[PDB]
Amino acid sequence: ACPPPGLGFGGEYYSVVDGACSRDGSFFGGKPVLAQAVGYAVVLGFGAFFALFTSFLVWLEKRYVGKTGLIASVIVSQWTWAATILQSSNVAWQYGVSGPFWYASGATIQVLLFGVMAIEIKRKAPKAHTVCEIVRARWGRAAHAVFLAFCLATNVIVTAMLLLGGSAVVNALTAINVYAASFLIPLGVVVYTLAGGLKATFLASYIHSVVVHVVLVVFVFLVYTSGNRLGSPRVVHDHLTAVASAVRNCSAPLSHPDQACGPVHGNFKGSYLTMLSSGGLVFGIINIVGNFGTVFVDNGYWMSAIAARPSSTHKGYLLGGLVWFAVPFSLATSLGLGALALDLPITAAEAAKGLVPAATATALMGKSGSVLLLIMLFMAVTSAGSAELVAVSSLCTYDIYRTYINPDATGEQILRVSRATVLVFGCLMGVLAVILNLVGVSLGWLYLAMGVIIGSAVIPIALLLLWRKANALGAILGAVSGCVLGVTVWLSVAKVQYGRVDLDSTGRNAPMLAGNLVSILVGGAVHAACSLAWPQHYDWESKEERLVHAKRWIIKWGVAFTAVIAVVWPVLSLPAGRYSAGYFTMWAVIAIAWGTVGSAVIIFLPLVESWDTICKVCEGMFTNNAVYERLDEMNLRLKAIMGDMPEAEERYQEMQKEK
Amino acid sequence: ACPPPGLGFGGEYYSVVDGACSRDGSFFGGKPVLAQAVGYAVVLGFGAFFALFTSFLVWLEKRYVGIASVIVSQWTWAATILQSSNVAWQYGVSGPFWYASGATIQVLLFGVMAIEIKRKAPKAHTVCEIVRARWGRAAHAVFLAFCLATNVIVTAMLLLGGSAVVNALTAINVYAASFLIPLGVVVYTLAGGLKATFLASYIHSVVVHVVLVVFVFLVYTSGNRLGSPRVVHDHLTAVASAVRNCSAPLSHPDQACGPVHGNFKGSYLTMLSSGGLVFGIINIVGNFGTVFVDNGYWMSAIAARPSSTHKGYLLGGLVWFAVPFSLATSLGLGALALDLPITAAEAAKGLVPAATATALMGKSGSVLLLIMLFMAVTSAGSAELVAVSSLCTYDIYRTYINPDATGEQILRVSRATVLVFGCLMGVLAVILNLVGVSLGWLYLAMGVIIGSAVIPIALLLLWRKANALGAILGAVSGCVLGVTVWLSVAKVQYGRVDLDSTGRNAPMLAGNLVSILVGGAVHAACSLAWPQHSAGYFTMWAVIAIAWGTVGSAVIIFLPLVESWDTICKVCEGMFTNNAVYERLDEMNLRLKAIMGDMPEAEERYQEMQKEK
Repeated sequence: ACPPPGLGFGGEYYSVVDGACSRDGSFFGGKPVLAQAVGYAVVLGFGAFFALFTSFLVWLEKRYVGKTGLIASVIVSQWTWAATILQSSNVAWQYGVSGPFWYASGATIQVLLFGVMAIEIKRKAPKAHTVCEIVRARWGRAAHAVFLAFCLATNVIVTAMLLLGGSAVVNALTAINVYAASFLIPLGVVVYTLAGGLKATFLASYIHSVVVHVVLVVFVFLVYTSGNRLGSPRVVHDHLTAVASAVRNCSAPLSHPDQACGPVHGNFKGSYLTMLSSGGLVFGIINIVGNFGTVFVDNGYWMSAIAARPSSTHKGYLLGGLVWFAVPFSLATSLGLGALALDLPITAAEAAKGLVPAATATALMGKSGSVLLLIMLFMAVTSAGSAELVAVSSLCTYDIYRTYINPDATGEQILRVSRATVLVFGCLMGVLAVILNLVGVSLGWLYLAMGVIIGSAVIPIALLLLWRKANALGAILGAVSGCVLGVTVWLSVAKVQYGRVDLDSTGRNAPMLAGNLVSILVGGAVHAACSLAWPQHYDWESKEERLVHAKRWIIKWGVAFTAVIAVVWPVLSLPAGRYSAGYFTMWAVIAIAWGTVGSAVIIFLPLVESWDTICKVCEGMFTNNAVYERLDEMNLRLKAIMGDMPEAEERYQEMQKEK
Repeated sequence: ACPPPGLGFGGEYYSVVDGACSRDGSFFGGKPVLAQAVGYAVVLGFGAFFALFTSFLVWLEKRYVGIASVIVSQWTWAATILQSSNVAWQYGVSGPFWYASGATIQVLLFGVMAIEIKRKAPKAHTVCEIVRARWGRAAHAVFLAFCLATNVIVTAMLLLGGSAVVNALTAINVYAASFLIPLGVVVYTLAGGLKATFLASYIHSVVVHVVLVVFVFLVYTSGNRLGSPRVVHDHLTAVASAVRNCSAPLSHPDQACGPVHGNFKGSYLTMLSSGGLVFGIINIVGNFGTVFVDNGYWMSAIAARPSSTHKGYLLGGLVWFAVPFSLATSLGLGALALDLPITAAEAAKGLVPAATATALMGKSGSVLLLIMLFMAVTSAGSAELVAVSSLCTYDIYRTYINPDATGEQILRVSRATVLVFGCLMGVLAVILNLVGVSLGWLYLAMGVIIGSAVIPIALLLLWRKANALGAILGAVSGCVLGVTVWLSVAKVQYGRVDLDSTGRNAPMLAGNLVSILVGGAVHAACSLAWPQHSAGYFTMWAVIAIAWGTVGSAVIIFLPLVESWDTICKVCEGMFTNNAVYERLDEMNLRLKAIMGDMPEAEERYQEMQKEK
């Protein structure tokens, strides 16, 4: 009997050789699950396929036709990319229930912050088109290359993250060359971003939201409610308290030292259910800082804020954070600590590239749901990778070509410059994800190492539009007194704590907490010092009564779902220890309810707010009412010409009554 | 299954009956592979299927509306699919390079021919008219007879190759599949209204080039059975290696096993090969005859439009240089590298590309090959019938039977000739079927009967002196002496004269060269007398073959679409939208507005009617 007592869950992964039936060495090192043909269709024929459908809908709603419920969809479409499905489900594997809660407790605050800066941009700089323009203007000439460099480095980092995770899963599921599946990703995205327009559209975001939010409910209901394997979330409690049980022995070849076994280190008493994880709050602050270099440096978020009117949509985006909270909670608790319950043979190196969801999906459903994950992730990568190409293209066409090459540029000269920039950046990004694959850098290592490179530019940019002193000398003297002084400490703490300096030691948990806290607390502390000595006293020159109301509903009610969700809830949940069978069964119901009162507003509210358009389009796709109205309106004209002319009236009457 | 040592890929091919650890007699040894019903629906139901679809597509163009592909339609017939991957099988890699050596020569010669035929006399409709125009009246029965003989030979080749494949794959009767193909073909050439439309050529090229890539990707890259330039390489060196287990029981002396004469040390990768070289000169001799003595190309050049025509010449020449290489190399190296029994006589009939299609991928493969051949057989046979009709009605009726020609008699005689010739060649393709001879013998005999008078035709349109007596003397002398040499060299040095005893390399090359050179020299002499005035190499080969394939079926399949995007967008509108109704309803509304205005009272009294609504 190879399955030892107390573990009858996973038997398909225990094979017997020469006795003792050594545990499997990995999960995806075996034969491919799906055919190699489908991977080629998904990599190449997905961005193009999602473009002609969008243009078809545009043609329909333009041919026949000519509010605080749809902005909640563009918020989700913007905030979701290939680190909510993958990275949120890795920290759940590593630590437990503290993973998929701290991920959503730091990535939602940045939703609330977005909107305060949207107000300060419609009444302080409504003619920017970028973020460096509200920086050249102001500050000087030297303060236009440091911030341009940081803004472009952020785009590079996010694109590298979305390519390194979109290929490491298609390789595992379809057995394609990870180098061949890496260069081909930034061609479908380029096809999509050049086929259907070039800017953001309120219709594509809705489709992205509905696809993601349907796959979400499928997975959550399969894991918890409907299922003959792991449904009825009482089995999960026993399953994952058996793995952490101290009676289980994990030594010799029963469990390799790179997998999940025995008690978990850093928690209280040893459990995947406690909220007392030291591997918790450490992925707290680190994440929070990381979710400031994306909403305050990346030009995509600024462009989204500019392209949205806040006069009547100041309330909508607060609904874009309370529905997006279910995306990394209902998915990283179902496909997260659902791989722990079934005792999968997942390796730490395999979990760092974003392969935990690809294991639970291929185990619970096999060939019938390993396709759903690909569709979800590749809608999330083709809708977020197309937001970074536009950002860098708009940045280059407005900050290096139209202001340092030829100011006398016509409206036709800058229309192919942008297209060429998109194409060249897409090709160059495919010649960075092949090198990054052969050095061994994964999505997990790069996600945490984002607040050290970028993060010295968060406070200087934030104070650019809040309080009107903003000393120019110090914004560039704090961005370079930050980043380098951050990397120095991050590699020095890693220097004398493990010995050598490499990928496995510089990014464990300790060096990267010291880097993300010294690269943002210095860039903003030394800048404030120079700002109190030579205040420039900017005059903000180089309906107001309605707009001042905007910074009262998002700042007073703004802090009502940032402390209830992140401050009082954890401290109230602390006095629970290991979750009892009746207490975890409430946590699961909260997780399900957030996703059902979740993906039932974004799918239906925009439909009922635009019913007068979907009715008009059908009135014309099927019926022929237009022909009838024209024939009526030209019949009445003959009636008019005939009314005053009396001789023809009698003749027509007799010609008609003889029919 | 008994595998000999060193042959793991050699599986069920080696039999185990009474032990006898040896291969079977033939791949197609009397075991049906395809359903017998599909073959009847392909032989008959395909000629009358590509015609009504073309008429549909052309009817749409005339209801809503009001050059590099023509170099493929007349060439991809049953000579480059059914024999290129026969010389590839017989001599390895050197074959599908010497075979596609006249591919460029053909297209350049045809370009020169067109640019000269427009400039000298742009109203001929035949070459049998110009032959009287320049030379004497008596030089007319010669260059009519040779043209008819060439047409007969090419029709026979395209019928004897398409019957064997359907006899093998579908198990249709070999005699009942030889009298029915030139019935679907004649149905097609009558339903299409004769003529040479450009719409059919594009669809032909599209189907050929979509089947090509499907077959190539199954061999080199996307293959779970055979793929990559190294699995093919080590199978190639394993099939022909120093160790030779196949002497008495294994691989009967007419199969493929053991080093072959010619190729250096029996290596199926070199170029120094007598067999590869001889089918060089012979292929060139044949291609000169099928372009100068044939009449299909003379008629095809009448369409002209020289600039785009020569652009198409170059582009389609590159494309149809690519296509032979890719398909022939793929199928021949699949048949060689993979253990597969082919009789020495079963390759000459053109079944080698049929064996690698039903084994590499199977059932779904076979039908593809079938259509890929049966789209290419009812596209050159119809051209040949149209050519012979145009050559006979304009040359025996218009000038000999009745000098007068009403506009309706021409169509009478044209369709009469097509109908008679489409059936009279079904009995010459069934009488030659039970008497031995297959595609291999005709493809080499074509250079003896034809090509006796090929230089005379070249000098008629191009060279000033061009005496009339030289043409007749050269033609008769070349023909008679070529026949004598062909039937004499097979007696001495080879013993008896038989069907297979005359179709070797030296006896046919001798006949071809004697047929050409003496005729050319005699014509010139009389005209001057009376001037009336390893692993890396194969990897590079595979890479460049795929490169030709990609610079192949990607410039004639998509470029015409973007070139004519306006027309393909105008028809689609006319189709799923009713913009046509609005375009005139609004105009009537504007006219009614025009009549009003000049009438004061009606203008106001009409308004309250709208206000009522």
